[PDB]
Amino acid sequence: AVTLDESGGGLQTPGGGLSLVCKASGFTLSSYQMMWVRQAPGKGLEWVAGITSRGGVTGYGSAVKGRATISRDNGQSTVRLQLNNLRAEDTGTYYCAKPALDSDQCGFPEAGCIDAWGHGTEVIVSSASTKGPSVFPLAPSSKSTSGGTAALGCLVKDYFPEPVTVSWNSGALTSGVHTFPAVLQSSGLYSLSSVVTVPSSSLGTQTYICNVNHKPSNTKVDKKVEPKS
Amino acid sequence: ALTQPTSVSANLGGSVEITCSGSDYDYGWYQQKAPGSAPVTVIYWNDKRPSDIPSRFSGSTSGSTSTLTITGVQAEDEAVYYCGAYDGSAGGGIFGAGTTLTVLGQPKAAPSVTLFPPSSEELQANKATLVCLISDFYPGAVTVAWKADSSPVKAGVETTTPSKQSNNKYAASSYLSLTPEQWKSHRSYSCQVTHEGSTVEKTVAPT
Amino acid sequence: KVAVVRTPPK
Repeated sequence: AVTLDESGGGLQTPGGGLSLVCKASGFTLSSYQMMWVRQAPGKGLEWVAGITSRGGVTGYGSAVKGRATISRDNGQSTVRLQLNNLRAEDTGTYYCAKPALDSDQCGFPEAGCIDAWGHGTEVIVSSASTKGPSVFPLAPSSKSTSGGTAALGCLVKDYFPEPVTVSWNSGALTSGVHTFPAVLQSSGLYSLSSVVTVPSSSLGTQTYICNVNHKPSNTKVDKKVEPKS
Repeated sequence: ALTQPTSVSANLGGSVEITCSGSDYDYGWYQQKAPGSAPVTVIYWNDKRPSDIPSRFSGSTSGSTSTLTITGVQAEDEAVYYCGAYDGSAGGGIFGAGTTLTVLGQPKAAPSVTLFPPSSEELQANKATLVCLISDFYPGAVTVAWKADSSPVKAGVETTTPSKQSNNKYAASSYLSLTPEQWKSHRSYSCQVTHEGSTVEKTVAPT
Repeated sequence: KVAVVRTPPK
């Protein structure tokens, strides 16, 4: 029943500012103190900011002190986190977090009282421009087939920032699909691959198309994957 | 700051304990199966368990130290467990560095390797990438070596760190960037994957 | 349980 839904993430300007919004549902927001927690790539959870039930008192983690503003609108069922003078150290996933007990019992910095977490929103602090991927087919091959099963796929090259989603045959093909986590190249651009294992007998008759979506660059590519040529 | 161990191991069906110290206030325990994925509270306010959490998870604060206990460990319990509490000295929230729980007794599994040569389309764009896909291996460590004919490849290699798949086995990717000219000037290229002393090699050739 | 922080009564 309780849901915390964060928005406002994505690519952000170094030295600039961001505004994250947590839309709370399935409970009366005004009965709770609230907090924000973040996680930098390859790091642990870090407490960011907290606010009392009516916004009377706010508190901030040392890493954001003097650059952050937590606010809430009980009427709209939202908690907002503004952060300015953005730095590389601010890149990570930001979560909205709800204490288990009411505002009389659990205060905003009581990180041991959390019962509900938001899905989280990704923040990337970088001046690098968005770049859509180049999508190439990975043709099924004879000296690369295994007993009536063949592997074919799509190479999603040189995009920025994450994420990319890949489906096969417009979502109709799910079994045997394996989309690999991206590599971050020395260039600062990502690349990933998605492979599908299909019956070898189907290669001459069944069309295979990978649907690659890169929402950051407003690009979608549907690449037909045909036997080698 | 909060202190919790880096790692802990438990046998399937057995018991495990994770301690956390550093706060004089109430502790919480938060499970995270993958970084960036929403944590799941297993214990809050020292010993309270949320409605959707199984009884096998228990918490106990004695003095200023919390102990998270899992009695009757299942494979799905494998995760990073973060402890959280109030920082009485500084005034905000604090978390421990996280404890990785490994469920022992998982059988060794050799990697499956799929290697693709550059597509005609990429070659027409004056680029060439060899794609080496490595999957279904356990434990989660592989060594990747590339060869141009029989010679080791010194540059243009980018490899991911292994990551756990939905089936509890690991996957990794390695990419070799070449010029179209280098690709066409060798009889073959090979991706060699070593896992627990045994190697799986795949080879591709220009066509 | 008592919250460690709340708006001061005024």
